[PDB]
Amino acid sequence: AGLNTAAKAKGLKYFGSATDNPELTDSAYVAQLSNTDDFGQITPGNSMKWDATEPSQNSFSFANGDAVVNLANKNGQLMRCHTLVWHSQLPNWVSSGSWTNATLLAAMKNHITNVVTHYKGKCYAWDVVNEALNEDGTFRNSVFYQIIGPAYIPIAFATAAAADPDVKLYYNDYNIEYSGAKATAAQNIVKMIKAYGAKIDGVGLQAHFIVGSTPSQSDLTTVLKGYTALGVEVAYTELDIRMQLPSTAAKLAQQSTDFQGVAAACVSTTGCVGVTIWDWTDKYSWVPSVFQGYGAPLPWDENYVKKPAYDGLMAGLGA
Ligand SMILES: O[C@@H]1[C@@H](O)[C@H](O[C@@H]2CO[C@@H](O)[C@H](O)[C@H]2O)OC[C@H]1O
Ligand SMILES: *[C@@H]1O[C@H](CO)[C@@H](O)[C@H](O)[C@H]1NC(C)=O
Repeated sequence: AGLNTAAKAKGLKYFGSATDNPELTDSAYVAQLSNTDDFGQITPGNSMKWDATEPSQNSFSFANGDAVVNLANKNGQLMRCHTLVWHSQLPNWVSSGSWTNATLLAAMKNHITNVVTHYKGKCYAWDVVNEALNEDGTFRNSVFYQIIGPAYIPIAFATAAAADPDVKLYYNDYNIEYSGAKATAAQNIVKMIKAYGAKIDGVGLQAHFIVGSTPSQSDLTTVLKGYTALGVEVAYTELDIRMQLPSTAAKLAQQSTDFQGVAAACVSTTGCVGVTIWDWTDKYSWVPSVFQGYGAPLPWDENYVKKPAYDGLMAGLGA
């Protein structure tokens, strides 16, 4: 019947979508987001981030986060919860602080504990640390890395696990889906967390790809199995395949095969629990405001009509 039914028929836990609170007032949007044939899982695109949930130190704010959880709960959809520690979308107080390791650690741990405890039992997974790597595999020079060093990462995992020992804890990043230094460095994060003694359950592969320049099914698969070999699960967490505009029939058809390989790479890897697309309609994609001249990235168009990429996805899922 749809993406999520197809996914689950192959053994995946879900096919799902991100959304954002402003979109939840659009009734046609909400009807299709709530269609469990297509979507068994939801991620908040913004309202679980640090700026949203801890706008002043020790002053937490959950209304926007909880409204997306309430929508998933209404529909019987799973949640992925995103994200506890990331260099982007920090409030002023974190980025302007004069910190020591001790003071930043305490603020970081308190942020994780509060937000994880709040959502205890409500999330299938947390993206505990997002985008910790540079493209060469070195560590990104965030405030956390500068002040705390590499240990920020396992400490973040340990703190999340203490607060909610049942939820799957993921490391999430982009450009870790194809073979190369960054992917290798992502395997090394997995290793490092466990060497610390901290828990990590999964690797999140963002999968912000480009039409006609998408990793091949064989390399995607090699890379997924490179993670599952380590004793973790994997998921594609923010899949979108942006095209250089203008849209054409030929680019739509390439987009289909590109999405098809992603689905099929996940099916072919035991331990790939699911795919989430980064929203589901071109109308609300984040792409055009970030990647100038690119757009039309998703399986439905801006009028909420299925594109050929929907059929590519179904085909990759063996449906
Ligand atoms: O802010 C982050 C973006 O920088 C990131 O951009 C990536 C650049 O490399 C490209 O090949 C990837 O496709 C593209 O996503 O995406 C995630 C975002 O948070
Ligand atoms: C910060 O403190 C923790 C111990 O709590 C330690 O693991 C880490 O190396 C420290 N980092 C720095 C840069 O001093």
